Amino acid sequence: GPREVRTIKVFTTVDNINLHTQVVDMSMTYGQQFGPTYLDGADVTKIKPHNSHEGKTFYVLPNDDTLRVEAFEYYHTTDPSFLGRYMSALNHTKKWKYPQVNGLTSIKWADNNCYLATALLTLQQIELKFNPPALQDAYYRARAGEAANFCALILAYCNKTVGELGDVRETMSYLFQHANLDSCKRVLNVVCKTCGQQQTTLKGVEAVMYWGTLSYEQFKKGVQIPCTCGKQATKYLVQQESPFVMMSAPPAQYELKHGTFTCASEYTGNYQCGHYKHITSKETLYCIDGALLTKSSEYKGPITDVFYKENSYTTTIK
Ligand SMILES: [Zn+2]
Repeated sequence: GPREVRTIKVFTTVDNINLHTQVVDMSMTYGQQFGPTYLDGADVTKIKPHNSHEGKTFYVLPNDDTLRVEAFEYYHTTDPSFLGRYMSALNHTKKWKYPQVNGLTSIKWADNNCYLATALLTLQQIELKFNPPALQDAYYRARAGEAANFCALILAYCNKTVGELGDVRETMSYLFQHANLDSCKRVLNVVCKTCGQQQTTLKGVEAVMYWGTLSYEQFKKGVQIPCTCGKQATKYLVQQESPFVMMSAPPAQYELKHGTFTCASEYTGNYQCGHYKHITSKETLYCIDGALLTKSSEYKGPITDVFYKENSYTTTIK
């Protein structure tokens, strides 16, 4: 008989839904045949096919027309490096633990993931619909307790790697861009005794996010901002249409009072070397810190984001 190649049968994919049958040469690396290749997040680019690999599914980079279409439609990304960064993160997040704390999926602390835990807890408490099929799929999986893919996707979408220190407000900003916030609208009015008044309408992400004040009530009453003429002007909320709002500000000692907010991010410590915790208002106040939970009737600490429920609001200010 003539000398012949040994092969096995595997599937490749970019979305784990459309599987593509491949015959691989056992004498070559996966990289030699597919380019960068991943097995449940593990980089097997330099590995030759094992007999145990037969029938398994491998993730590859979108390097042909079919895979580019499938990656673009599933992930809503134009970045060729997306699949690689996602799988590199999944290799770690699949090893994290995701305890249920107070009825929510949290993350046990690892790899400086405190900002991810507080973001994950927050996402389970505000009404959000993600546009990428990958995010909406992984999110439901996260609510059921299996958050590893959702966490690796958040890292990919935010261009962060495992172990990098993160920021909740920036994370929320990246994710909100992938959310359907089309019916979200905010109308603001800015009043200066000299220059008069000017109204502004904001839609989408800019209608739900605000930087500089934690108190939604204070935003309704009016916040002092500098105006172009050197006098402090007053900016106040005229109309809001959204299922929630997110008020953020530099970490500052702040009292959280039960029933007046949905949840909040505490940041202790110094700039870019501190620690996030999550505070949620249920029947009392719950402080979720990864796997850890404490309860209290009152809470005061260095708060940096507060989330509030909303539906429709219209000022009574003339
Ligand atoms: Zn002015």
